Amino acid sequence: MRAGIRKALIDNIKELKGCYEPNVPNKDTKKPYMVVVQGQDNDHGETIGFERSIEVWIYEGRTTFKKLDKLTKQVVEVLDMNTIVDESENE
Amino acid sequence: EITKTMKCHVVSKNKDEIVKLLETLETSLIIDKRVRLREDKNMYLTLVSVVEDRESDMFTTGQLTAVFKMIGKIKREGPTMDKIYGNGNL
Repeated sequence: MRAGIRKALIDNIKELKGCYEPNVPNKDTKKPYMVVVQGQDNDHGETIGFERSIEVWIYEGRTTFKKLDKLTKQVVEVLDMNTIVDESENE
Repeated sequence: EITKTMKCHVVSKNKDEIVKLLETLETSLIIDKRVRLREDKNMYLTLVSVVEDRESDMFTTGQLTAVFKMIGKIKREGPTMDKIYGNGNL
């Protein structure tokens, strides 16, 4: 699911410079960049089954937090409830 | 009278299989309203009510709840009047 979220974030956001995995980006990586961190998978009952938790950590160049708030609203718009296809898994 | 509320589980990797197994088990318990306690057929467990709670956990709780009752008889006998006799006078 990393590939799907990364592809969606890169395609549908243009302020973004790159969407990496947890410990990838070097110090000279060009901000703003995002990082997709997967969390637990917990059995949340019969109706939901196992529920994965995924985080998208936005980063910014310490200019101001308003830019980061705008980027956060963009990310929420992109990923919230929109079906995303992971080409690697083809799922 | 002895009553027991016996609960049943159905485990499987395929949840649809769980649903099918529970359905057939319920239908069997209903159409055949009693169960042979032993192969001697002397006793029986008449059904009272069978109920499934699909939301209930597969392992801890168990999907299907069934209530069975049985009526024993106090095991006491006594001597019997096989032969009776008497005479007549005036």
